[PDB]
Formats: sequence, structure tokens, C-alpha cells
Amino acid sequence: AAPVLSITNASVVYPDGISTVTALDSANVEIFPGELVAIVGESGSGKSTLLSIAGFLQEPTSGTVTLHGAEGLDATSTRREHIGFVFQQPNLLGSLTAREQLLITDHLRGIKPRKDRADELLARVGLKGLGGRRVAQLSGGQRQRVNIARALMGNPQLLLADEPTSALDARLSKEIVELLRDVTKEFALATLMVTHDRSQLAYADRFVEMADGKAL
Amino acid sequence: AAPVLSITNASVVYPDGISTVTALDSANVEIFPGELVAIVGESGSGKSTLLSIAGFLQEPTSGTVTLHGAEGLDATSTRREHIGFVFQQPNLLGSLTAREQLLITDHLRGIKPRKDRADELLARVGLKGLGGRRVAQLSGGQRQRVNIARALMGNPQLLLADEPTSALDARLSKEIVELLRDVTKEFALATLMVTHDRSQLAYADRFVEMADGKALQT
Amino acid sequence: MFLGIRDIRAAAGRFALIASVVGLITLLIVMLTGLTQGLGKQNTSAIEALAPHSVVFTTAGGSSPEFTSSEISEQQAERWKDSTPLGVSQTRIESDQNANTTAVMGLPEGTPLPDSVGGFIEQGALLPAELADFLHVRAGDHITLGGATVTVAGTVKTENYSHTPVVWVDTATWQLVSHTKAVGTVLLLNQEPTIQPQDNEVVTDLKGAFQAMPAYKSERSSLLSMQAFLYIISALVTVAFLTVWTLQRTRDIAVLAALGASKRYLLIDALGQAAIILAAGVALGAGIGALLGWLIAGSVPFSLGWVSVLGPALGIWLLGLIGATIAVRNVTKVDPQIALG
Amino acid sequence: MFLGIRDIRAAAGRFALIASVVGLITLLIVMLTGLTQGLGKQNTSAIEALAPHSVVFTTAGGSSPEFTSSEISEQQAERWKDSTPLGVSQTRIESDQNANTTAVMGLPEGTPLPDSVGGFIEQGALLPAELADFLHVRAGDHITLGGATVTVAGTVKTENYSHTPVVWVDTATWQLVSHTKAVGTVLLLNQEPTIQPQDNEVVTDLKGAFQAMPAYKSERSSLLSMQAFLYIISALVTVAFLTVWTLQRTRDIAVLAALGASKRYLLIDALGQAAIILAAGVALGAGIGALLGWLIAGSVPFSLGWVSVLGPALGIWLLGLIGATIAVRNVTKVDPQIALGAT
Ligand code: MNR
Repeated sequence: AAPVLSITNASVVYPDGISTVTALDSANVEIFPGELVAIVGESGSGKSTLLSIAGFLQEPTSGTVTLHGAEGLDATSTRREHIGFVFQQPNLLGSLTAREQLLITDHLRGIKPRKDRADELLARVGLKGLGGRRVAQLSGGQRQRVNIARALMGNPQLLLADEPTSALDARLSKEIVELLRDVTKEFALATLMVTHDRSQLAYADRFVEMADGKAL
Repeated sequence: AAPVLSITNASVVYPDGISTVTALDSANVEIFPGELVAIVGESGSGKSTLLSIAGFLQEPTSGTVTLHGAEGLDATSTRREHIGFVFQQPNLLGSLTAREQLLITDHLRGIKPRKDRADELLARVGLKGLGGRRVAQLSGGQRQRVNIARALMGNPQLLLADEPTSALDARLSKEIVELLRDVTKEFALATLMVTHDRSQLAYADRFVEMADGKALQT
Repeated sequence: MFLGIRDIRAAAGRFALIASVVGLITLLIVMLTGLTQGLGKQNTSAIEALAPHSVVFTTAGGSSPEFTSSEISEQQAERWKDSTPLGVSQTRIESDQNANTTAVMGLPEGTPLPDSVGGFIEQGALLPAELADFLHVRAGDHITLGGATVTVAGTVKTENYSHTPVVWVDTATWQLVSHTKAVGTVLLLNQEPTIQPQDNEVVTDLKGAFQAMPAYKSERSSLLSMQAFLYIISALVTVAFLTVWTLQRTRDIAVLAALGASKRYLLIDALGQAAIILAAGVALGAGIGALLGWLIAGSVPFSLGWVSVLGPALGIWLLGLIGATIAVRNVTKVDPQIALG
Repeated sequence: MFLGIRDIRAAAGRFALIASVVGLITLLIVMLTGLTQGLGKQNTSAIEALAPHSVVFTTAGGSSPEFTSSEISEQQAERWKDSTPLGVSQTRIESDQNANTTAVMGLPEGTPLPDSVGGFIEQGALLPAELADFLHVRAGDHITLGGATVTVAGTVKTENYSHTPVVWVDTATWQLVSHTKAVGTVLLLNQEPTIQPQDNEVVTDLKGAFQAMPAYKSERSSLLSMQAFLYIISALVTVAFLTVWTLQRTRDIAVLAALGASKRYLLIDALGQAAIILAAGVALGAGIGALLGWLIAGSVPFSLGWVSVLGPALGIWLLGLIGATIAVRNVTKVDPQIALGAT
């Protein structure tokens, strides 16, 4: 009965080289707890720009973005306490082990790292017992799975997935979406998922299509 | 009726962490001069592995890959003399200017870099009088445009393009595939073009659909 | 500080190379520090031990005073009340068994010697214990001191003047050995001077009394400048390495920034890693340094204390921290959009 | 070599920092080199001028010979034929207007001095010109040397012994100033030693004769050891910095690799950049080095030639090139697949 994210009439203008370019154009999106919302469109239509706005990775050049429950907080503090990121690249920190890639979020948040929680979440992603693996002992899918688990470590209310099936085959990409939706449902997460594989809309509750920076 | 590139039953298996992974499984592709051969299929289907294979960047774990006119060369001598790479990211060297992005290929081939050709090519790609620009002053479409031009400096026989419209809106991505098609035809290049944007097949003479590292073919 | 420490664990190689460089520079600085303090005590230990307040010299042509050219006449000594004349010369000492050159300091008979030296000025010559052993001489044996036969009054400890040990003699004996009508070469004043000095006289502090020694200032100055370059080189090496190195981490730092890591967090992480690395290097350098210095302190003059190994050690490490913050400044400027690439 | 040189032009900042470190280390090394050679002649310039072939000492308790403890008795001198007595002492010199301490060397009367010093041994004392200027003493004035009044026989050039200038006197006068019946402290031999020495005698070559000087070995050795640490520190700094630096270019090197650049091309590119950086740093450091030394060589002992500045300079540069190849070894081990995707 209360939305988590609201992007009202937002636009982004990057300085593209010597000139400027309108990346996002009057974007309007609102996600509620337990929703899986896809954002479809070709590469360069403004999908990533909208995602990065939804994660406070850059303020819109015009229009407002409100994450309710984090009102009155700077952009960085907003990401740390309310948003989990599932980057397009697993972005596992080389020198850390599977379990340590959850724990460092606890540390950057200023709390005694919770080992048991990390093992449960790794098991919740089907890596049970693999807490000790290093990045070299993780397959393509497994790293993406460790990535998801890390997004879940701070128990956010906004889960942002940036084409997290881009380097995985047909089988593995199904699993990540099934996992993403299943977790979205179990923990009442509001999730944006950018995707170009329209075969994955079937697992999203809804979707936005985007073209030339305007959402439809 | 004589291919520039012949990929015959080519397979690639990388070590995916503890286990292995058949990234490409018995792919059979052939490209003739004047063709823009598109390769479509989702992200993770094996397009890029087939590309890398085609670009003598890595040998297949099984099956053979041939570029005619260049037989009897190591992997790297083949790329330097008969292939042009339009990488997915522009891959411009930061400290060089636009024209220097092309001239540096001429230097790595052992020939005194020819500024005329470097400018002629920059014009053909529609960047006339921008050879003085540095990367910081080049937009997305322009960097990609320098990339194409750099691929043409060596007068290649095989022009490989890895999703060169990945970060471009619909207007600009048309211009780039038009430029690729037009340069392909005008220089009788054999061009493989990996692409996820199904709207660009129109510009291709043929297309191969791919799924899980296997080329679909009737 | 979480990621920073485990980067060091998983890549001990890269840091071993750089920490070795910091360790060598600290090793050189610690040993150079020990050597300059040793040479300084090699030139000043006797005068410093005597601890005068001011020191009155004699000059020629109004030039700067020099211990090699100053003499105090008897009248000059009566002028300065409550003060005694100290004669300083270097000459040859010859025993029946051996010979060498040594410094001779002469003071009025009965003047108590510094606890560094102990005893009191006696009639005749008091030899340093090591010098008497070298010459196979015992207290009471005759020795040739500057061409004059003198009686060994006893053995003493060693203080130094111009890289030579000091033989202590009564003012009368010093006159015979240095062939001078003067009562000394300078006048030691332990109280503050209450008389104004004459045209040919010049008052100096204990420090300034050292610069009147020929070798001392011109060689301590050169050694100190070398130390200054060494400290500067250490700071620049750390800054150079750490600027390039922190640039290497932009990607992992960007991921943490995107995740929500504060600027303080990233800056603390980066500086913490540098502090550990610099600590390792400096500790090993000063460790190896004190060991090598103690190992060498018999053949070469080398003063080895806690302040002379850890003073420079802590100085270098703190220079490294200032340098490190300079190199790490850019960890807070990393745009988090670098993580979405 | 194309990319390497233009990386320098467009990003001169980072390279200036590291080039300064190389320049400072060379600056320190260049002046330490000149300073160590300057002190050696400050300790040895006079004896070198006399240029003896072998040198006979006198010892006690079979210890190492010492210039502070050797004397040759007159009979001992007749044993060794074809020998010249050298008396070496340091004592106080006092003029009517000034005084100071200096070294006095004594040789037999009438022996011509080496062209390095020239003139002949005369009855009396031959003074260095600069000391006479300091003392306000002219030809014909009486001076007190170690408690003995002798007339200034003339001026000569300056040689040094134990950081003091050498005053040249006849063997008889030196005995008066040094208060000894010996005919000298050592014997200079221009010929082959053909007499056999006694248990208490010891013959040495010119180099080993400097060991008998008190300050020389223990101070030149310490300076040489410092220079060695400095060369090692230079090599390690370059290796340390260049390994991390080449790891920065992996992406650009991968792109050139992807385009087809041979391994020699990338490695020649990389070392060219390093060699240029090292050349600039060493030249700038050594330039400032030679300047400060020539500027300082009047107040502090500093020997300055071409070999004592460029020898060390060239040595550092070659150490750096060897170091750089150790650091750039991984430029040829980069797979070009890095360019196909993102880093
Ligand atoms: C202008 C004067 C001098 C300068 C400059 C100078 C510069 C330096 C220098 C600079 C970086 C270093 C290091 C240095 C180091 C030494 N130095 Mn130094 N020195 N140095 C002397 C004058 C000077 N030094 C004198 C005098 C002696 C001893 C003479 C003798 O006993 O024969 C000596 C001797 C020595 C000794 C021997 C100590 C021992 O045997 O107990 C060492 C070591």
C-alpha cells in the first residue's frame, strides 16, 4: 500500500564529448514491495541511465527521484542503507572470498560482520558451503549468484539488476531470473531489472519499454 | 566463390572456474568478400566466442579456422596484416589524437605512418577535419567512427565488428551500420558483425542465428 | 580498512618490492644517523663533557675563532675572574713499546674532571685506559709526549677531540708539550660572563665552540644535508608509488563507492593499507639498521641509541603518512558510475 | 615506440614525480662520488705526488703499519740502499700575525720534489702559497713551527695529508720540529725491493701505504658503502615503480596486441618510454649535481671531472635499463582478449 521508489518526470543530460546528449527523457516509474519490474529496449535507449538514476548513482538534471524511508539522506548514504546492486559484471573484489564479498558490505556499513548470515544467503543462492571459494574457484553463474547474495546482505528494499544475465547462456540466465524473482517475492523486495532478452519478461510482474530515452 | 574466412566445426572450451565450459560447439561459418554477415543471438549464445575465434585472438579447442591469403602465419601476424577490429568498446588509446589512432597501426606494421590515408579514411567515416581531436573531445558515435577508420587503415580483408552500436541511440546506430555496410561494399571487405539489435539484419547480406554456442542452420 | 588489509594478504609480492625500497632508505638513514652522531661525538665529546657555559677564544685579523690558532695569555686568564684556561693541542705520544698521535688537553692542577672522564687533573699526564694498554704502559711509566718526557699519573676514560682521544695534563705540563708561553688555548666559563670582552676576544656558546673546531662543522653539515635528501627521497618515493598504486584500485574502490561506502571509509581504507606497508618497511630497515650498526660500531664511529634509531624511523614513517594522504586524496573523487561499466 | 613517447607528452605529471626521484638519487650519488674522491686526495695527494714504487714501514708488536707510529733509524736507512727518507708529521704553525695547524713532510736535503710539487728540498721550510697568504708571512720572515723558529724558504703548490696542506722541509729540520733522532717516518723507494726485511719491518705498495694513514681507509670505505646502497636503492626504486606502472598500461598494451603488434614492438615501446624517462631524470639530476659541486668545491673538498660525474650517471642509467626489462617483462605476456571485453 506504499511504493518504495518513485521517479517523477526525470531527465539526464550528459556532456557527450564536445556537445550534450539527452540520455533519459521524462522518465516516470514507480515500484512497490514484491514487484519485479523489467525495463526492455535496445542497447542505448536509456535503460542503464534510468537504472543509475534509480540507484542514486547520479541525480537527474531535472525531475525528482524519491526513495521513501530514505528521505533526508544524501545519495551515497541512500545506496548504503536501502539499495542492493546486481551489476552487469559480478564486480567481485579480487582479493576476497565468496563469503567475504558479502561481509565487506557489513563492514562498510559499520557493523560486526555476520558470518552465519553470509553463509545462509550464499546457500539461499545455491552456493551453500562455498563461502570459502575465491573468485578463481567460481564459475560465471556462481559469481553472478554471489553478486545477488551480496545485494541481499544489507537487506535492502530496492534491488537493481543491470542485465545480470548478459554473460550467461540460456540455462544459466533462466536460473538467475528465477532466483531474482523468487527472492523479490520472498523478501518483499521492489526490483528493477534492466534486460534485453525479452524471453525474461515472462518472469517479471511488469515491464517498461524504452526508446530514445523516452519510456512508453 | 572463394571465402576470405572459413570457420569449420570450431569449438572452444574455457576453464569456467573449477569446471570447464564449451563456449562454442562445432560452429561452421564462411564469409566471402563483399558480404556483411550478421550473427544474431542473445547475450551468452556464443557470438563473441565465434568472433574471437574469427579474429585469431584465440585458437579453438577443436576444429580449424582459416584465413585465405595469409596461410602459414602465427596468430598475431594474421591480425596485424589481414584483419580489422571494430571492438565493442571503441578502444581508443588515450594519449593519441584521432588521426594518431590510425597512424599508430601504420607504425606497428613497420611503415612510416601515412597521414594522407589517415585523413582520407577519417573523412570517409564522416570525421573530416577532426583528426586533431583528442578522445575527451569525441562523443560516443565519433569514437566508434574513429574505430571503424582505424580498422580500415591496414586495408584488411576481414573486418570484424563486435556490436559496434551497443551504446548508441537508434538514430546513431543506423548511421554506424550504414557506414559498416557501405565501407564493406565499397572496399569489398568480408565483414562479420556480431549484433544483438535485430533491427540491423536488413543491412546484412546474410545472418546466422545462434543459441548456446551452436550456429543454427537449415 | 577491510578490503585494504586483505589486498595486502593476497598480493604480498607487489608490496614486498616497495616495502624493501622503503626499508633500504630507512636502513641507510638509520645508519647515516648513527654515523653522524658518532662522528659528532668523535669531534666534541671532550668539550661537551666539560660542559662550559661560554668559551672565550683568541683571533687574528678579526676572523672567526679556530681551536687551531687560539691562545690565552696569563693576563687574559686573570681578566676573566672565576674561570680556568683550557689548553687543547694534538701531538705524538711515544712509549717504549709503541707510539701514536693523540689530543692533549691541559687544565690547572686540581680541577675536577667530568664524570664522563672522572678523576681530577694531576701533576703529569693522565692517559686514556685504551691508549695506555696500546702502549703497554702502566701508571708511573715515562712517556714521550710532544717531544718531552712526562710521567703517567694514571689511567682514565676516553673523550675525543678531532678524532683523537684526550690525554689530560696539568696546565704546566701542557705548556711543555705544546711549546707555548700561554696558559691555554681557550677559556672555559661555566657561569654567564659578567665582563665585556676585548677586541681580540670573542665569547661563544657550547655549540659555537664546536664550529671553531676545524673538521667538525664542515663534515657534520655535509652529513646533515645528505640526511635531508634521504628523508625527502623517502617521501617522494612513497608518493610516487602510492599515486600510481591507488590509481590501480579505482575499480574496486568504485564498486565500494557504488555499494554505498562513504568517502571517509575509502580514504581510511587506502591510508590504512599504506600505513601498514610503510610501517613494515621502516621497521625492517631500522631493525636491520640497529643490528648492522651495532655490528659495525667497533670499526667505525657509530652512536646507537633508541632516539637515534626510532627518531629517524618515526620521522620517515610520518613523512610517508603525509605523502600517502597526498597520494590517496583521489579515492574520494572516484565516480561510482565506474562500477556499472 | 609510438605510443610510449606520446604517453609522456600527454601525461607529463606522473612522470615528473618519478623522474624527480631518479634525479634526486643521482644528485645525491653524483656529489657523494665527487666528495669521496676529493677526500681521498685530501688524505693522499701529497704521497701520490712523490710517486714511490714500494714503501718500507716500521711496526711494533707486528701490528698494521701506521704513519702515526713509524720512525726509521739512520742505520736502518743504510741497510736498504737506493732509498729516500720521508718524515711525516702534523704540528702547529704560528706566524707573527696568525697561526694554524698543518702537516710537515721532510726529505733529505737537495732532493728535487716531484713535478706535481716541483722545486727542491732546501734547508728550512717550503710553504704552500695559500697558507703564507693566510699567515701574512713573506719570503724571509721567521715563523714558529711546532715550537721551532725556521725561515720561510719559499712558496710551492699545495698537496694534502690528512686534511692538512704539506709543508716541505729538509730531513734535519723536520727532526727539530718533530723532536726525534730518527731520519724520517717512512722510506720512499723508486726501485724493486731487493733487501730482505726484518720481523719488525714491512714493505707496502702505494695503495697499501694509504692504509697506514689513519683517516683514509675507515672513511673512504664508509663513503663507498653508502654509494653502493644508493645504487641499489636506485635500481629497486625503478623496478618497484615500473612494475606497478606497466601494470597500469595493460589495457592499452592489450589493444595494441589485439590490433596485431608484435611482442618486440610492445617491449621496445615500453622500454623506450622507460629509457627516455630514466635518461631525463639522470641528466637533470646530474646536471644540478655537477653545478652544486663546482659551486661548493671552494668551501668543501669536492673533486669534479667528467668521469666522476658521467661515469656514475651512466652506471645508474644502465642499472635502470636492466631493472626496467625486469619490470616490463610482462608486456609480452598480455592476452589480447582483454580488448574484446571490459576492464
Ligand atoms: C673538512 C673536513 C671534513 C669533511 C667535510 C669530512 C667529510 C666526511 C663525510 C661526509 C659525507 C663522511 C661520511 C666522513 C667520514 C669519516 N671521516 Mn671525514 N667524513 N674526517 C675529517 C675531516 C672531514 N671529513 C678528519 C680531520 C678526519 C680524521 C683525521 C685523522 O685522524 O687522520 C676524518 C675522518 C673520518 C672517519 C674516520 C673515523 C675513525 O676512523 O674513527 C670517517 C668514518
